[PDB]
Amino acid sequence: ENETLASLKSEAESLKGKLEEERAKLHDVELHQVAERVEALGQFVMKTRRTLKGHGNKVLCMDWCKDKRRIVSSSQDGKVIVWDSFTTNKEHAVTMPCTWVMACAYAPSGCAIACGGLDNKCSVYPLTFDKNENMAAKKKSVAMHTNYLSACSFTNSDMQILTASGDGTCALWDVESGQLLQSFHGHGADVLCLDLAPSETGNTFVSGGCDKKAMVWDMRSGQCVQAFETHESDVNSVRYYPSGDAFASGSDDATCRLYDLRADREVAIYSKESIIFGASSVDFSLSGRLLFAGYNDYTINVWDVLKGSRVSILFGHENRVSTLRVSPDGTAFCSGSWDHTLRVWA
Amino acid sequence: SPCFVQEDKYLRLAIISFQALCMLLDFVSMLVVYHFRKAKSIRASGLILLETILFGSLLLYFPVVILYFEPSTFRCILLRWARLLGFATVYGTVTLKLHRVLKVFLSRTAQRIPYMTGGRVMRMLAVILLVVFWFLIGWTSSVCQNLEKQISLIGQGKTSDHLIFNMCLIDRWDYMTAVAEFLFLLWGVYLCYAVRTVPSAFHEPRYMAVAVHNELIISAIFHTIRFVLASRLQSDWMLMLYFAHTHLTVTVTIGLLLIPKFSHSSLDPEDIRDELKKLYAQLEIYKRKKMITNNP
Amino acid sequence: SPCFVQEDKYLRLAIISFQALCMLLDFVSMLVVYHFRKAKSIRASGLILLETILFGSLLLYFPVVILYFEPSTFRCILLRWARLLGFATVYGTVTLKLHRVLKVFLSRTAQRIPYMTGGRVMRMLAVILLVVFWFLIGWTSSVCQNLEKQISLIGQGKTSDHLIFNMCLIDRWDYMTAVAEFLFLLWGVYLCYAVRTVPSAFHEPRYMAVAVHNELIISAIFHTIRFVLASRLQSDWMLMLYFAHTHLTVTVTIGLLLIPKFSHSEDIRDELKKLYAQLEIYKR
Amino acid sequence: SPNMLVYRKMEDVIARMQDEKNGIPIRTVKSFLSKIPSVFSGSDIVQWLIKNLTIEDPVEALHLGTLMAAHGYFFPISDHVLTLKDDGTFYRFQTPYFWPSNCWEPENTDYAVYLCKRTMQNKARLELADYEAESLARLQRAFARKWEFIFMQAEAQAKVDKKRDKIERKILDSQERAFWDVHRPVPGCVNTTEVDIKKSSPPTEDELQQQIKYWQIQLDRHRLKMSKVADSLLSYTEQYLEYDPFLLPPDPSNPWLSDDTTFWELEASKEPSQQRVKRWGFGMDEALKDPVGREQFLKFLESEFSSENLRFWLAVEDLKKRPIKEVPSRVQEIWQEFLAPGAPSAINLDSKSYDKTTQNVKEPGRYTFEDAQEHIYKLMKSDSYPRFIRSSAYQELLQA
Ligand SMILES: CC(C)CCC[C@@H](C)[C@@H]1CC[C@H]2[C@@H]3CC=C4C[C@@H](O)CC[C@]4(C)[C@H]3CC[C@@]21C
Ligand SMILES: CC(C)CCC[C@@H](C)[C@@H]1CC[C@H]2[C@H]3CC=C4C[C@@H](O)CC[C@]4(C)[C@H]3CC[C@@]21C
Ligand SMILES: CC(C)CCC[C@@H](C)[C@H]1CC[C@H]2[C@@H]3CC=C4C[C@@H](O)CC[C@]4(C)[C@H]3CC[C@]12C
Ligand SMILES: CC(C)CCC[C@@H](C)[C@H]1CC[C@H]2[C@@H]3CC=C4C[C@@H](O)CC[C@]4(C)[C@H]3CC[C@]12C
Ligand SMILES: CC(C)CCC[C@@H](C)[C@H]1CC[C@H]2[C@@H]3CC=C4C[C@@H](O)CC[C@]4(C)[C@H]3CC[C@]12C
Ligand SMILES: CC(C)CCC[C@@H](C)[C@H]1CC[C@H]2[C@@H]3CC=C4C[C@@H](O)CC[C@]4(C)[C@H]3CC[C@]12C
Ligand SMILES: CC(C)CCC[C@@H](C)[C@H]1CC[C@H]2[C@@H]3CC=C4C[C@@H](O)CC[C@]4(C)[C@H]3CC[C@]12C
Ligand SMILES: CC(C)CCC[C@@H](C)[C@H]1CC[C@H]2[C@@H]3CC=C4C[C@@H](O)CC[C@]4(C)[C@H]3CC[C@]12C
Ligand SMILES: CC(C)CCC[C@@H](C)[C@H]1CC[C@H]2[C@@H]3CC=C4C[C@@H](O)CC[C@]4(C)[C@H]3CC[C@]12C
Ligand SMILES: CC(C)CCC[C@@H](C)[C@H]1CC[C@H]2[C@@H]3CC=C4C[C@@H](O)CC[C@]4(C)[C@H]3CC[C@]12C
Ligand SMILES: CC(C)CCC[C@@H](C)[C@H]1CC[C@H]2[C@@H]3CC=C4C[C@@H](O)CC[C@]4(C)[C@H]3CC[C@]12C
Ligand SMILES: CC(C)CCC[C@@H](C)[C@H]1CC[C@H]2[C@@H]3CC=C4C[C@@H](O)CC[C@]4(C)[C@H]3CC[C@]12C
Ligand SMILES: CC(C)CCC[C@@H](C)[C@H]1CC[C@H]2[C@@H]3CC=C4C[C@@H](O)CC[C@]4(C)[C@H]3CC[C@]12C
Ligand SMILES: CC(C)CCC[C@@H](C)[C@H]1CC[C@H]2[C@@H]3CC=C4C[C@@H](O)CC[C@]4(C)[C@H]3CC[C@]12C
Ligand SMILES: CC(C)CCC[C@@H](C)[C@H]1CC[C@H]2[C@@H]3CC=C4C[C@@H](O)CC[C@]4(C)[C@H]3CC[C@]12C
Ligand SMILES: CC(C)CCC[C@@H](C)[C@H]1CC[C@H]2[C@@H]3CC=C4C[C@@H](O)CC[C@]4(C)[C@H]3CC[C@]12C
Ligand SMILES: CC(C)CCC[C@@H](C)[C@H]1CC[C@H]2[C@@H]3CC=C4C[C@@H](O)CC[C@]4(C)[C@H]3CC[C@]12C
Ligand SMILES: CC(C)CCC[C@@H](C)[C@H]1CC[C@H]2[C@H]3CC=C4C[C@@H](O)CC[C@]4(C)[C@H]3CC[C@]12C
Repeated sequence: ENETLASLKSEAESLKGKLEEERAKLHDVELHQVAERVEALGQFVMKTRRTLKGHGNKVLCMDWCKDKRRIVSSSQDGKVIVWDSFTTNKEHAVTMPCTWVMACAYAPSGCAIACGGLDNKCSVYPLTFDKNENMAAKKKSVAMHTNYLSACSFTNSDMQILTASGDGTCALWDVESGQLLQSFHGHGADVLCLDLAPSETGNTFVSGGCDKKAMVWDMRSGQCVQAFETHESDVNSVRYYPSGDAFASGSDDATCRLYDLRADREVAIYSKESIIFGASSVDFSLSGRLLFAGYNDYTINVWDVLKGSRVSILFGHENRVSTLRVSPDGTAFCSGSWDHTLRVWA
Repeated sequence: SPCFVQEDKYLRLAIISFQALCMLLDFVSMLVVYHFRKAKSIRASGLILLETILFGSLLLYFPVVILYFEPSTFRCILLRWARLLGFATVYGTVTLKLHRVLKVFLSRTAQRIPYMTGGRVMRMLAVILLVVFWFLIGWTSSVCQNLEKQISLIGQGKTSDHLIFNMCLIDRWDYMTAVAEFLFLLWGVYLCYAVRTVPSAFHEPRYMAVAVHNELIISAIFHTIRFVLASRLQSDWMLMLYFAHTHLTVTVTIGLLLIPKFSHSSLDPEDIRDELKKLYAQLEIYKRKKMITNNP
Repeated sequence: SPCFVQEDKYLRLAIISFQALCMLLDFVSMLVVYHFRKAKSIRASGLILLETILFGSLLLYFPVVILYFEPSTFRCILLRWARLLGFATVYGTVTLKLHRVLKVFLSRTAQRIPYMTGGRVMRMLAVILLVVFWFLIGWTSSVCQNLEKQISLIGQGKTSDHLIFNMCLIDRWDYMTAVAEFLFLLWGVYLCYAVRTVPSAFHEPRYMAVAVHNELIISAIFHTIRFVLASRLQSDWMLMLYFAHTHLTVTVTIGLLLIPKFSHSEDIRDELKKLYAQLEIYKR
Repeated sequence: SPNMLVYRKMEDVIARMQDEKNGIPIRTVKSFLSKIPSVFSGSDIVQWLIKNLTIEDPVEALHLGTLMAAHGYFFPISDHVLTLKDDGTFYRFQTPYFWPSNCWEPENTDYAVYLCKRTMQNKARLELADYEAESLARLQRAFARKWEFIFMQAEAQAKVDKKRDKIERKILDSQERAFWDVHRPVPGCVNTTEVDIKKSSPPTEDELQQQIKYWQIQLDRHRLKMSKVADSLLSYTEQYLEYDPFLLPPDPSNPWLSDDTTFWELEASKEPSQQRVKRWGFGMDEALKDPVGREQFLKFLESEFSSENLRFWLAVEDLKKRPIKEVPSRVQEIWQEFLAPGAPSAINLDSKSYDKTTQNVKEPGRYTFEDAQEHIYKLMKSDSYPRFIRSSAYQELLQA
């Protein structure tokens, strides 16, 4: 039996070594050393254009609208506000019976919002143009987990919402009936973020967990097709490259990395000596040329995706930066904070 | 004749009549504090300690009533008995009371409450009124022998040639009871340099600290003017300088301390004494030189 | 024609011969106390509070050695400067040192003794001495504004037959200065009736309360004699009085404050465990 | 250990500050009034950081410095608001015992002991701060019965500290006010000790066959060369440079730069612009993304009498956008109309694709015709869509 065990060990070693030698032969050039042909960029003068106030505590998450003007944000004390960014007018409000409302998303049709937090439930609020509206009567519970809700987002339609919680499971629900459709397992620790694939035809999504892994799932069946592990600590946020063939992640070791799907390996690392505070949210420009990152040292950094050199640093916040999203048209990005404020940059 | 300086009768009666009102609205307010006697503010600073400021200010309105009636002896002596005896009983008890609001807070880390209202703030006022009272007896007894020989204590001054008037002389003992009233208030400035932090309920330790900062500034001017621009001056201009000082210094004080109080709101304790030094000994060696990089 | 009485030898320089010896032995006592500085006797009182009584006592010796010479308008001002700047420092840290040994005893019925020390007693001798300069500064100016007038601060007095004497006059500010010396020691008498039973190691409250009490009967007769019996006087009966009042007053005092220092002699139980718990990690 | 990663990288910098050969020198200063021992100027650090860390921007160096100070590593000698200022102010390090990485969380029975110690020291002035005295009154109200023991410990610590040196008694007493200032901050300053609530919480042969099937999966997966992968990224990025508002301004102007709202109206209009039409031909996916593109593409096919395939294509996602309650009826309607035999809109499928959907129609679901979805998608991307580009209607709209 020991001879057979040794033979199996030798076969496993041979298969492994075959894998590394295939990776070595496929690895020939580097992204920066091949994109050096690309001309360098000039100077950027991005400045604050609006400043949204009214929250009574820390601001935890936000999401843009499909009309490129409206914004929905969430706070610690359970208050959800739907703003009008271009003119700075509050349009709706609701106080949710929990604290630490972590996740909020905005429906593509602009008729519903989603929210959740420590109550381990995700709720969907219809939107109407009534006077003295009471959305608490229309509030509908959809998802139920055994741990806090971390991040949720509607799919390409208005009937299904994804869910990520601290129990290490991601689930797909139906908003109208509350019936679960598919459950995803494979994280041994908490799940902190997720993002749908940019391609509407592509039925996949990515999720990053506390176990230092980014995990790509299949919506039809439920088992992952890829797995990455190169971070030194928690993975705080992930996002797809607009081409749909790559995704970047921002982890707590103060680095943002850009993985690849065809190459099955990372192709860049964005880090600097003067930066020692961990990232918290990333997003891409419209063309994928810039990777915005909102750090915990109160600042915002912008990186050249192709080259790897920083282009600008934007001060202004007086506490941590909790979130960062780029508007659908690609003209401006907003960034919440723990200083009770949101600022729209452009 | 026309050898005398002329005087007014309307611009002069409008001073002895406007001050006969501030001397009646200072005696009426002494029967308002007694009739009430029970409030969250009037019980803090006791009546025995507050009503001696509304009676000590009643002696600070006299130096102008005498300065109108006529000049003579007994009206030039009475003008100094009622400025030093009305200064040591007003700003001498807004300084022993700004001294109590420091030594009742350090006594809340224990249980003694040493300074009683009329026990340690009014028994320390009988010592201030004993140095100011021994001096006045000595001064009025040495200018009574000198009036026999040559000095009449009332002189004359001349302005615009043929215009004469009678004034009250300023002797060399008046330059010294203006430095004694300025050094003494420097104690009331330090005493409010150490109470800027003590938590107070009605902020009284702060409305009495601007009545002291007022006088160290606004009364060092009235004395300098009265000592330089004195020989020439006038008879109706001196009456205004006094009236412009006994309404801008003492009236602002009985208003800074009266209306804000009506409107604006065995072996067991032995061994523990040793072990508690062991904790501060073991804890001390961790920071003392253990890789502190400052001490070495 | 006798008008000025001449006399010397037997009385005049005999007084200043011995009066220059007390001031000579007063300085060596300021170099003997400092050299020892460690005996338990003078460690109890304090060195600073013992060097200001052996220094302020020199000033009380001057009123005899400036009365020896002829009167002047400058030697009649130092006579009232070295009598109040010396009485307020000798019997100003004796009444205060006798106040510290009363308010510490009152802290024996209570607890938490702070033991105010020669920094506290010397912060209270700078306020008693601040009032004295304010008066003395304000008094020489007063007798400097009438120097342009009569009352020349220097007088003349005659006797029965024909003999005149060039003496120094008595002001009405001297009747009031001799009362401030009598109402100030009435406070020190009360400070020895409330310490009458308080125990002490060297019995200083006793050899010192015989000082603030002796210099209240004998220094109240000298002042009364100097005032009432002042018209006649002489230029030799002055020295016989100042000499006979200074050595019975300021020599007895620095004898009693110097010789005796050399010649004779519930949930507590619960809280203990929490203290022990932090002490159990500390001991390991 | 939530913050331990960043605490282990500020400490590495501190060790580099303290080095004797190439670090910040420590000096004793005296300016005609008193002697201040062992301090360094505020401008010493800011000039140091720009050199060793290569922080070109001077605001960035001052922002990095003030975060180190605010966390409790070096502090202003005579202030209660920890910060870093580029002037001559004197700062001083913190002892490694009080470092925040030592897991400190003091109670309120230990703050009062420190707070009562200050009143005993210099009992003629009561030197404190406005907020400190307010806390002292509050703590005595609560800790009433046991106040004796808090005051009793304050006496012992005071007399023990009295018997020390003078230079040491000042340094070791400032580094106990830079510890309670970090842990009990002055009102109006962010509390850096707060933390997020998410982060405050057999035979050996069977293992081999799991590993064997684990390795073959990676071998099964197809990979490309980094030369080809890099080309795809750069080609895609360079293809949209003219479309990025951040790197080439819009027409007429950015609504967030010049308050010109017309930009959104033009894009949302029913008449596509010249830039819009060019983006149409980049790929068939881009055309289908635009709702106007869907109509124009369908309009050409119905004129060509070959739109039966598009009608099947759009029908599948409409089922997926439909709530589950109506899927069993929706799947049969698509079944009969398009791929059932004799359908009015009959279409052709591969045998393998038809077999899977034939056995799956019995169990309705949102993903029933996914294989047919891919099969139709591929053929449009090769033949139908390129024909639309060659169609005269495409170039006529291109030029206007
Ligand atoms: C009135 C003028 C002429 C003489 C002043 C002497 C007396 C009468 C004055 C008037 C008011 C008196 C005080 C009134 C009240 C008290 C409280 C008592 O528990 C002790 C005595 C004490 C502190 C008195 C001390 C002496 C005092 C200050
Ligand atoms: C003319 C003479 C007698 C008086 C001159 C001394 C003046 C300036 C006064 C009188 C009382 C004095 C002392 C009392 C008060 C203090 C505060 C204490 O914390 C330190 C000593 C200090 C500072 C002393 C020095 C100077 C002082 C404030
Ligand atoms: C200038 C100096 C010497 C004069 C001193 C007189 C002062 C101390 C005297 C005279 C009038 C007295 C007041 C007369 C009226 C009252 C109201 C009574 O219910 C309690 C006593 C009280 C509050 C007295 C307090 C002391 C007082 C103010
Ligand atoms: C106004 C307040 C302070 C009342 C205090 C009483 C004082 C001012 C009064 C009471 C009695 C008065 C004395 C009465 C009579 C004479 C004789 C006169 O030829 C000179 C003044 C002299 C010696 C007065 C001086 C002032 C005096 C002492
Ligand atoms: C104001 C001046 C001129 C008057 C002089 C009298 C004053 C200084 C004297 C006379 C009698 C003294 C009182 C006699 C007895 C006591 C009892 C006790 O409680 C201690 C102080 C106290 C209350 C004394 C305080 C001071 C006192 C009132
Ligand atoms: C106890 C304190 C406050 C007051 C001191 C007592 C006063 C009232 C006494 C003590 C000394 C006295 C003076 C001593 C001698 C004379 C000379 C005589 O030809 C006229 C009266 C006169 C001028 C006395 C007036 C009253 C007097 C000033
Ligand atoms: C009302 C009393 C008890 C308290 C106030 C004392 C003052 C006002 C009094 C008390 C004794 C008085 C003195 C008594 C005797 C004389 C001698 C006389 O030839 C001139 C006035 C003179 C010098 C008096 C001046 C005023 C005086 C000092
Ligand atoms: C410079 C000389 C001539 C006089 C100047 C007066 C000023 C500077 C002095 C004289 C008396 C002094 C006070 C005497 C005693 C104390 C008590 C001490 O614990 C704090 C300071 C304090 C309160 C002093 C502050 C300063 C002071 C008011
Ligand atoms: C701190 C303040 C209150 C101190 C007050 C003292 C001031 C005002 C005193 C001190 C010296 C004084 C001067 C001394 C001498 C003379 C000559 C005489 O013809 C009067 C004016 C004049 C020129 C005085 C004016 C007032 C004066 C300047
Ligand atoms: C006759 C004129 C010139 C003098 C009168 C001044 C007095 C009566 C007035 C004038 C300015 C007034 C003060 C103005 C400001 C404040 C601060 C606020 O808390 C209201 C009360 C208070 C504290 C007032 C109290 C009364 C006051 C001191
Ligand atoms: C105003 C005048 C009269 C006050 C008397 C002078 C004082 C300030 C001086 C004179 C000599 C001085 C002393 C000289 C030497 C020493 C010995 C030293 O080990 C302690 C201080 C001490 C004891 C000094 C204390 C202050 C002192 C007593
Ligand atoms: C020595 C003489 C000639 C110089 C002038 C006298 C004045 C300036 C001196 C003499 C005695 C001195 C005091 C002696 C002792 C102390 C106690 C301590 O707290 C320091 C200040 C203080 C309170 C001194 C202040 C200044 C002081 C009052
Ligand atoms: C600080 C305390 C002890 C008070 C002492 C004040 C001294 C330093 C000051 C205050 C007022 C001053 C006097 C004011 C006016 C005059 C009149 C002038 O013709 C000669 C100088 C003389 C006499 C000044 C001498 C110095 C003086 C006496
Ligand atoms: C240094 C202190 C302790 C004592 C000295 C006191 C000083 C400040 C004062 C007291 C008496 C004052 C003198 C009194 C009067 C005159 C006459 C005048 O025509 C010129 C100034 C002159 C000569 C003064 C000069 C300053 C003076 C000497
Ligand atoms: C000038 C001469 C005649 C006066 C001297 C008087 C002598 C003989 C007497 C008068 C009063 C006496 C003192 C009265 C009270 C006390 C307090 C007691 O606990 C000890 C003895 C002591 C300190 C006495 C000592 C001797 C004493 C001072
Ligand atoms: C024990 C203390 C109070 C001593 C103070 C004594 C003073 C206040 C008093 C007591 C007796 C008084 C004397 C009694 C009689 C005479 C004789 C006369 O021809 C001139 C005044 C004169 C000389 C008086 C002057 C002042 C005097 C000396
Ligand atoms: C010139 C004359 C009048 C004065 C000189 C007398 C002085 C120096 C002498 C004479 C008698 C002496 C005292 C006699 C007896 C004792 C008792 C002993 O337990 C301590 C010393 C003490 C207290 C002596 C102190 C010094 C003393 C008072
Ligand atoms: C001559 C100049 C200074 C202005 C004339 C008015 C003076 C006498 C008055 C007007 C306003 C007053 C106050 C202004 C502000 C404050 C409030 C508090 O912090 C303490 C008192 C203090 C500092 C006062 C100082 C004295 C003051 C400046």
